Amino acid sequence: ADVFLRKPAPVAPELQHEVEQFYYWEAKLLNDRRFEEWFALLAEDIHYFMPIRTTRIMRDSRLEYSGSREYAHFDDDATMMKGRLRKITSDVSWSENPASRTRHLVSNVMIVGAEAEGEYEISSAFIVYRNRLERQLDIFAGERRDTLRRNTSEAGFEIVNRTILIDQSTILANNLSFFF
Amino acid sequence: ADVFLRKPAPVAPELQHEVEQFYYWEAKLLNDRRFEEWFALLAEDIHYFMPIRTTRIMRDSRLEYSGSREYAHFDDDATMMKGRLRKITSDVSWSENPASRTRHLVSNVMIVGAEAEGEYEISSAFIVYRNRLERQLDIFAGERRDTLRRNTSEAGFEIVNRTILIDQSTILANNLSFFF
Amino acid sequence: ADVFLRKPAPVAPELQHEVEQFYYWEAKLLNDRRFEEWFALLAEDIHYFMPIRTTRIMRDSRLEYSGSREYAHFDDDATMMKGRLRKITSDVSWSENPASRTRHLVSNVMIVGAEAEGEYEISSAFIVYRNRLERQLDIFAGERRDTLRRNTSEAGFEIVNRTILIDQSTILANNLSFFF
Amino acid sequence: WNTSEIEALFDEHAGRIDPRIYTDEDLYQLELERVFARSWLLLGHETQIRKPGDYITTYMGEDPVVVVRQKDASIAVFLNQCRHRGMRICRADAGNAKAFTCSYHGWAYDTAGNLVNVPYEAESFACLNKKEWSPLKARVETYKGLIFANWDENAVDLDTYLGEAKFYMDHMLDRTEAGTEAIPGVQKWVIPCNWKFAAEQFCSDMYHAGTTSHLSGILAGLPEEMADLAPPTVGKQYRASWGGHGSGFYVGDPNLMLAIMGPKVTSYWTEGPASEKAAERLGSVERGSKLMVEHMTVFPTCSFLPGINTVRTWHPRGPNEVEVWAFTVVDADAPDDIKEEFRRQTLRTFSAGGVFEQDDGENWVEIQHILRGHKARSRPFNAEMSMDQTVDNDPVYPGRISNNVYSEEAARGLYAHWLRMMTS
Amino acid sequence: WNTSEIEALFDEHAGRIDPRIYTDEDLYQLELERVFARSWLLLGHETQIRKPGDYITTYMGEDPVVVVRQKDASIAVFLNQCRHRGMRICRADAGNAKAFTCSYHGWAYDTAGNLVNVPYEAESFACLNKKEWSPLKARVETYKGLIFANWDENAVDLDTYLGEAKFYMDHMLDRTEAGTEAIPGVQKWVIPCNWKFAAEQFCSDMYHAGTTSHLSGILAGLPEEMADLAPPTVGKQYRASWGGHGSGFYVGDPNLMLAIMGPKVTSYWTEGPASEKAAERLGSVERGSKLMVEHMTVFPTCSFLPGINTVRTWHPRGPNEVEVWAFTVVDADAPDDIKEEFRRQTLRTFSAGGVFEQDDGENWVEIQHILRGHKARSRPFNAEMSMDQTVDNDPVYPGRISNNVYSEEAARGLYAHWLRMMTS
Amino acid sequence: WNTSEIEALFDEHAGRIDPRIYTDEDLYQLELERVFARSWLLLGHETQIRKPGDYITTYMGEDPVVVVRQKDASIAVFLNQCRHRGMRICRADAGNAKAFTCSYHGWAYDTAGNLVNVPYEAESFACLNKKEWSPLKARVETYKGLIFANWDENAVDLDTYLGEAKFYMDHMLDRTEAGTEAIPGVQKWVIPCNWKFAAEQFCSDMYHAGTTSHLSGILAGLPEEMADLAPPTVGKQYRASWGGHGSGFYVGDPNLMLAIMGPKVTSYWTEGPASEKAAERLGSVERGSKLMVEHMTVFPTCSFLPGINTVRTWHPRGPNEVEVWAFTVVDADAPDDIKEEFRRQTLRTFSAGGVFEQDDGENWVEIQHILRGHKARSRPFNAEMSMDQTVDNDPVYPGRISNNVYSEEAARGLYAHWLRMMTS
Ligand code: FES
Ligand code: FES
Ligand code: FES
Ligand SMILES: [Fe+2]
Ligand SMILES: [Fe+2]
Ligand SMILES: [Fe+2]
Ligand SMILES: [Fe+2]
Repeated sequence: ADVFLRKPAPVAPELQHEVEQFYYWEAKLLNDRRFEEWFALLAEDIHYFMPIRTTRIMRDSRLEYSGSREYAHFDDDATMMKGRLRKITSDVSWSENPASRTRHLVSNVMIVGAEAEGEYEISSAFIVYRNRLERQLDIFAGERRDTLRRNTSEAGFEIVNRTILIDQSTILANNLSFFF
Repeated sequence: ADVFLRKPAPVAPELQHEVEQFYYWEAKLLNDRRFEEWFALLAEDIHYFMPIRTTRIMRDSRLEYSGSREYAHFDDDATMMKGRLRKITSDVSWSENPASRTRHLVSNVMIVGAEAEGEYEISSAFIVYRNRLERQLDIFAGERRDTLRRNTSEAGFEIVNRTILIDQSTILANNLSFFF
Repeated sequence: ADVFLRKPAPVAPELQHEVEQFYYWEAKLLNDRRFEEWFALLAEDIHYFMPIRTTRIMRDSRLEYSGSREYAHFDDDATMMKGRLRKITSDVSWSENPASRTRHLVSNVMIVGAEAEGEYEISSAFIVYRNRLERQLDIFAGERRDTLRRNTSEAGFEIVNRTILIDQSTILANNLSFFF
Repeated sequence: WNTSEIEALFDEHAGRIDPRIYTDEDLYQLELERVFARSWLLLGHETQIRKPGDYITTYMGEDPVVVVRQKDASIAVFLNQCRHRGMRICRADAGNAKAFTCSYHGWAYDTAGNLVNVPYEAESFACLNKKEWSPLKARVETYKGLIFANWDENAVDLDTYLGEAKFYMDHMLDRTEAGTEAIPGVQKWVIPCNWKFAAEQFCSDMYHAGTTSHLSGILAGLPEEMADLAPPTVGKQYRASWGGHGSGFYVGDPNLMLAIMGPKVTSYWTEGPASEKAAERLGSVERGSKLMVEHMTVFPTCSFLPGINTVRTWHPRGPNEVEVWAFTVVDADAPDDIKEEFRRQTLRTFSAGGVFEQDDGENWVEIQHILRGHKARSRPFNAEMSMDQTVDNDPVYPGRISNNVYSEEAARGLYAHWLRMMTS
Repeated sequence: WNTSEIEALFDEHAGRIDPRIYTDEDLYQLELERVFARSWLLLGHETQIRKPGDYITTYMGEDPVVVVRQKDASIAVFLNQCRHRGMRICRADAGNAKAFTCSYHGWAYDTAGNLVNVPYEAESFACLNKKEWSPLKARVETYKGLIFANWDENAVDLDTYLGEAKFYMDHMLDRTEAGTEAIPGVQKWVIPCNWKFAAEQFCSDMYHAGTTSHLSGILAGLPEEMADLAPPTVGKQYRASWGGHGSGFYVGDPNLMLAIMGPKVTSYWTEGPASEKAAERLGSVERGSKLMVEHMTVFPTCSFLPGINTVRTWHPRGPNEVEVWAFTVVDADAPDDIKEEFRRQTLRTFSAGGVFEQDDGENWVEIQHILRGHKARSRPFNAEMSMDQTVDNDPVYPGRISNNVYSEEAARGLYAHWLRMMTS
Repeated sequence: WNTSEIEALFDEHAGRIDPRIYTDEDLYQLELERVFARSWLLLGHETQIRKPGDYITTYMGEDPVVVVRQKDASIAVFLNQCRHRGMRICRADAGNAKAFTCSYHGWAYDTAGNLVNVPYEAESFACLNKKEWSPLKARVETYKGLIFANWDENAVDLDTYLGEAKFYMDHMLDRTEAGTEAIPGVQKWVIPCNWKFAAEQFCSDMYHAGTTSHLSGILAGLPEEMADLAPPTVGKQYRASWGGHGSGFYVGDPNLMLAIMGPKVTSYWTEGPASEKAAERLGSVERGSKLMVEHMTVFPTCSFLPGINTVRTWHPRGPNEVEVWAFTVVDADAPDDIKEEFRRQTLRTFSAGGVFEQDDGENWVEIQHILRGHKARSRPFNAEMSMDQTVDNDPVYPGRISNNVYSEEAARGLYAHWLRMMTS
């Protein structure tokens, strides 16, 4: 949103596809526990943000999501993320040893070029399916609002901003030890 | 179906994308509680239909879905829909105050041009994720068979027919207070 | 994987669409209980394989999926599949009489041309929603690694290999009587 | 739970309900045995099973049953469970059978659930008393199209059991010599709350419609008027003399009916040829043409709204959940477009996604969820509304009638009867 | 539940089962204590844990256990729960460990589950009796490749416990001096129905295969023949003298084996070098070469089908659900392509998605779902099949043998033993 | 459960816990009545409800409550359930109300949960004692920003109830005359394990942090050092004289604080102007500037980590599940960027997805899942850590203090008190 008040302008199909392909690749990386490569997709100025969400009466609805300087499920810079990667490369990281089985269905991908050259505002919808141990099953859905920046890498993009808009007030799982 | 007995003819990618984009936009509208704009997408001759579905023995399977003049989850014209919109703009609409958190994953989009100029028969698959209050979670899936008509609007299309084919016999939630 | 260690090369949009459309059609066939036509999509050298998956400590993680000569959820040639089709055309096939209600959301479709002319390695992500009887609901997710071969058929492709990579260790349903 | 403690749960003189009756698991089992096992329960409408061989499947408490039309057009009802190892005999919502065959080991049954023959009979079962080993049969008795069933050998017949409740059922069931057909399709949904909240509401809770519960559903049916809607204030409420049924209805004020059903139906219902025929049959111009909503419960779980014309059964699923199976009845001979109008309207309003029943779903769940707490279960609910406002000798309306449509006198009867049933 | 009432639940002379035994929560707990706590339960096959340090994790009732190969090649089995605050000691399905470390507070254990040392020992626990504070150990005893375990200090050894049931196990376990290996991979799935339905079926329920339960699974294995399939009618059924085991099998008729396993396996099993070696070892041409399916249960929850060669444990999950953990055994020395053939075939048929076990899944769930009802639990199930048709002195087959493969005599023994176990 | 048996469940002298206390459904109900019904429970922080009319909704056991700021700035707490038919009075997490209206039948309430008026009052309820029929009120007492509530008419006031536990709360709550505000946002999540595992850990379980539980979370906070991390060994642990509270903390060793909170916060906490002001107020240079983590529980379910500064309530959901509702407090007057630093850090570590609390989630679930087994519930857990190592007269620290930060003396007090509460 701000950006998405107006139905996005049509884009070249190879752009739509370039971006969709990015996300599919990114999902394969996460889903296949290729964390090292996934972190490489994070731009140096990465801002990885997932606001807490609350049940509000519809007049009060402007206060649904936690704001700028307010507690949140995640709100990480590159340094905080580095530490997190360092966790999921430990045989002593119990929440991911044994590892979760995750799936990221990605759809509803909408693209708007941003002010800067080679940057894009994206809205996509997801379901994340997290299965672990014998019988533990968690199903999340939401929206990812990203800012992507073009890149000399083999992937073609780096993730500058990510805002995960979860469809949950209370988190219905015992943790959030994977990445959206 | 009728229309979908034969694998659809290939279509120009910009048409595929034009339609997919329509649906993504439509999903954003529903999911972001922008109901007023969503109703604007409904064509004046809107027919919004979601048949009841039953567990049948496979010879009896032609009787799976409720028919033409038979009770149904929804079967609305423009006037009935207007009233429904008038509900979800009330601080006294309890089922949507506080509001549900919904997500519409949209995929499997198949397009066939209809008889009329600028009309299209569509088949798409969905999952709707409905989360509300503290811990209430409902997951629906099904198919939407739509007829879309081209348009001078900013959206580009109006919804003429919608048939929601739910994958449920008994409805596994305490209501259907959102829109498919 | 093997094939998917490196982000796939860009492909023509009509190829992306040709393949995506294949899958949507295939999903419609399965979801609409059109089993006879679905089996027709299976290439004569069909190898339909869904390994058992296990909870492993992350150093032991190369042993996550059952291997080549090891027990599995499915591991069928054309003859074994024919028999299975013969089951789901019986009023005495109880697990599919009455029939399941299934939905196949298909996304994250990535394509790499294979060695042979007109063959392709595909990775896609799925959710399968299986609803049956009154209140039975099962939700599976995973990845399908396929090899597709071009074709003179109306569908355009035959399925040569399918590897269903389920996101479950223990199967969380009382059977797997449908097709991934 | 000894009898003494079961008695404390509801206090009629004081007007108090112990919320444990909506939550306690053991009471729930007692209920299944002492209420559902001995009451007449609604299984559906006759026109749902027309030709011989036709069946539908539902529930009678939590026992699934098959409901089958016979060759002599009787209706057989048997427990839907093969006595061998308990497999489901009939495995579809509805269809037509010449016979039934258990899919586990192939025991076979006539359309009335008699075990006719058993594979390898001579070698393995030659002594099998096929009558003793047939699924349990229920007594079937219909009332003007509604199909009722009761397991109990010796309970009063449906007719005695209904008592003067028949009078009120007639407002919807007997407005023409043609009777009623059900529009095909039953809508089913799960609501996690105790069945009594649903039953009780339809029994006596006009209050909720006429206050805050459905303010938005009303607004949905009004032309492009706002929050200045006139709520009907003249009406009556009925409490059965025995058995815990109740009904309430508005008189004269067409405002709520207009919001729910629209002008076409409200017209059909109150003025013109069909309304007159009703007045004549019903013996009164008031009864036929002046009654504007009306809600009613036939105890325990049979509920409908004459005028709106949705019928439903509340299927209990433990103390904490209930399924709603609901359909819509029309006068068999009403014109095409009136029937269609009744269809579109009932589904637009009193359905899972209807602009009314949407909100009841949402409320009921909360009520139950709260009850999960300890202190929430430790004080009674208030059932003292409109006490001592009943004559039991009205010239026109039988039973215990009140002139305050906004009363919990009916509710009080429901619970008082539930109490009789539970303690006996 | 006092002893008297537990006795009423099953009546052997009359042949009747009280369905409450499949549903009652409290009986379920008694079962965990009086059945699973004192019986030999199947944990898997030896070749699943070959080298020292190898483990798998399963269950022994609802207690998770670690099953670990030791340096002297013994098999240790301990409760998979650290006695400190109950964390899971071993957290993977299978692998190889030099030691185990509790991930909550880091208590460490040898591959046999002895607590060897504890962080900050000297300061905090210096008095810690590390033997008393080690996880509970189970007795381990194997039988020709199958790994059994029992918590009970003083129960008869596996060998006495099996009794003459060994005779029938041998039909699959001892057809060669090479013994059996398990094809790697255990398939696990959840079936919401009581474990006894599964156990009982494998104990004595040939009836279901030979009637309507698997008509389509058979048709799937037949060449392009229809509904005119010859069901074998000659066979035998065995009821153990003590302990509740049972087995049944067809003799001579290769029709069902052909449909399930195909011609390659059926051949290997009945004619040629390997079949001869079996006949010799088994002491009989019939036993080795004439037996065509065969099903069997080692009470409570150990089940397999010699000839098809799927083995499984039924893991109880309350009265209303059971997990199936199943693998496939082959003669260790059978040729490459026979092994592969046994793999493809077992998974095509007796697996979660197999053309046979698909349908058992579907039935069993229904049985249980119905049982949710009151009247559904109030009358016995019929266990009177083929009464008084047993000699207990057959020249060849030990125990109580019958000539009717279609009998519930084995089933009757299972329940009679369950009854002994429950009331003691 | 008679009193005798409840006493056997925990043995303090021996140091043993019966794991049934974490699983038994009936004990759970007793707990709701004898623990949660009579204890002071944490509902949140004052700055969460600032202006008059502001409310938040939480739980006090499993009873939902509304917590509302009044015109005179008091805090009202009422059961969130209308006494009519039990609907939820307030239906949002947080907001501002002039009044509350029950959405079922429209009963209305002042911001303090008094029933002010009722639709159709004169006709239907004219006798309605609106005071008797208002939702149950709880006593509210705050301590330096934390809001506590207690249903119990006659329990000791929060101040007596806390006793010398206040001393330790002060380490976080009273480091400045400005007090503490809560960073806006409460994070909520479901953990299927018994609430006591969570409570007990925060009460006395430094052991888990200083061993294997959080090895990777520590490594995440370290510069690019590996598995050679120095764990603090000097510290103290406190067991309350009455009431079951406890706290433990490290002294002097800034290593763990650095890994969790980073250098900016650790600095602010131990050296410079703000640390000095704390030392002065707290009466000791040690208390203000030398304490490095610190964990603490105010019995039953109020828990926080002074220095890290996450606060939380453990909301019980039956014996098998608990919700965590957690927020973060900062000194009201600490600089901008320190507050922000406390925000980023607490969420990076002690949150649902935090690199520490991630792992506690995973462990706790396993503990509970295992407990589903029979043998898993049949032997006690070991609570004998660091026995008899307590003076009760330390010059500086009140109550029962030990010099071994690695002890279950606090835990032993928690359970001993739980035991007192349960048996009374
Ligand atoms: S259970 Fe129906 S024949 Fe066996
Ligand atoms: S519970 Fe395993 S060391 Fe504490
Ligand atoms: S329950 Fe709140 S007014 Fe009726
Ligand atoms: Fe595309
Ligand atoms: Fe209502
Ligand atoms: Fe079977
Ligand atoms: Fe921790």
